[PDB]
Amino acid sequence: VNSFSGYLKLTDNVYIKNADIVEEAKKVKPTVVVNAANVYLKHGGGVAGALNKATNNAMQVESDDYIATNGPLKVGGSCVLSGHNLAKHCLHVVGPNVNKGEDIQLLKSAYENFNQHEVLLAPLLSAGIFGADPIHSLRVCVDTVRTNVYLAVFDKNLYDKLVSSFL
Ligand SMILES: Cc1c(C)n(Cc2ccccc2)c2ncnc(N)c12
Ligand SMILES: [Cl-]
Repeated sequence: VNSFSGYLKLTDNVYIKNADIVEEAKKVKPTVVVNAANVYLKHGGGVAGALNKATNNAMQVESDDYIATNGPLKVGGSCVLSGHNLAKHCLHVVGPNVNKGEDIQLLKSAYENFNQHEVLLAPLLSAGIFGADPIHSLRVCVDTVRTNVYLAVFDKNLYDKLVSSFL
């Protein structure tokens, strides 16, 4: 039993809700919140900009030190950093950005990072400003993630389409 509330159950391990991931994280304080990161951990917009804003830019400060030490992530890769005031940990995961021409096949590799954590609060990878089809992202999530994932979908209209079209 965990404290996530109001989710629709899609499969044995995947749950979904129309919610603002920032507000969900502030309420639940999950062990892991997933950020929709880019390889430079520049948290300018989309989910990343919103999460970073909620940390009063502490996420960006920590991320800049991470990059200065380690260099950029790989597309499809991840790193674990602090969750600041939102969660114990933040798993920064880089899905492919279609608006940069990146290979959508890398979306499966991106979701594989979730399997290193027993329970996660997450957005749909590569959705939103990353330009992928969210219906496809949900399909890849369900077919790749085996650990318990709670998906927050900001847009109510999109949430309804994801549920109604879910096979
Ligand atoms: C700011 C923000 C963004 C861009 N997205 C991704 C997204 C948005 C619209 C359609 C699809 C995906 C979020 N997802 C969850 N919570 C959030 N606060 C956000
Ligand atoms: Cl985004």
